[PDB]
Amino acid sequence: KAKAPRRTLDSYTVKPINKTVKPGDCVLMRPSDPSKPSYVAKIERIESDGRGPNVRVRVRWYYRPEESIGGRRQFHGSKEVFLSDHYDTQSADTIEGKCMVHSFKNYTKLDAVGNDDFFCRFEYNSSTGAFNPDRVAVYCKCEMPYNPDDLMVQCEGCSDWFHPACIEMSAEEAKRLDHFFCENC
Amino acid sequence: TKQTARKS
Ligand SMILES: [Zn+2]
Ligand SMILES: [Zn+2]
Repeated sequence: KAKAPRRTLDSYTVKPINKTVKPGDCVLMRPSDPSKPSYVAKIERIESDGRGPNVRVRVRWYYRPEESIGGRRQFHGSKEVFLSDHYDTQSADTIEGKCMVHSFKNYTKLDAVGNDDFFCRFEYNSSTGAFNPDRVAVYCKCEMPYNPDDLMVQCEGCSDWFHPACIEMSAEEAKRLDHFFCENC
Repeated sequence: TKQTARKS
């Protein structure tokens, strides 16, 4: 035929996806390695190219810890991602499904975490490898940042929180917790 | 105690 103009869309819905997305939404996008886990992205813009025609999506990349320069670390959550310097444009049909990037705080407040739920406490730099903020709060004797996956427990003099394994204690110890005092007290 | 449990 002949081609229609390019148009920026309020929203786009895909039959394969079966879900309808708008700008500002977070999505999972198939990487070229299909076995590889989905890329997490934030949709800045949706646009249709009349030539194809096809739909292009301007995405800002959310990096996984294992995609970061530093690599994954102990205090890094399973569903943790960093908002990154990296922008790209992808096909609309590379989208598997919608997802939610919560604030670290709101993620902590979540009753149950599904494969859809993620959290972000770090902004990220793709070239340098810088983090913003450069540091957060730390806890226990390991003096490491908090991983919401893991279980900690509070006390009195310290009123700090501890990994049981870090102090001989059981995973099972704190259930039967009349209460907690730690040596530093 | 602090934890967010993941189930689905
Ligand atoms: Zn203490
Ligand atoms: Zn610890």
